[PDB]
Amino acid sequence: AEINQKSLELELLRLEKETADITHPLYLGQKHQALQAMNSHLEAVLREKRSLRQR
Amino acid sequence: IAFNQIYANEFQMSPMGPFFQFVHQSLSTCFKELESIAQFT
Repeated sequence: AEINQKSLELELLRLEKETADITHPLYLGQKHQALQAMNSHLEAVLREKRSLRQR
Repeated sequence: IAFNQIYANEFQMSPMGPFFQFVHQSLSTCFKELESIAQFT
């Protein structure tokens, strides 16, 4: 019985590790940040379109 | 999408008012440029 419990635990942990890059909050959070930085930059570029065109 | 659109489309009374503006801006730039050259030396 004890072996069976630990075996299940192991199986569960293995499944979680294999799918962490797309599922875990930590990794997903990093991707969000990178995307927000670029958004802001593009907003700025669009706001100064006239000046940039003139240049 | 908005950027690509702007890139494709845009990036890829006496008549005396405009003369004053031009002369003013051009003269100012000229001042600053010469001062910078002097400072470098």
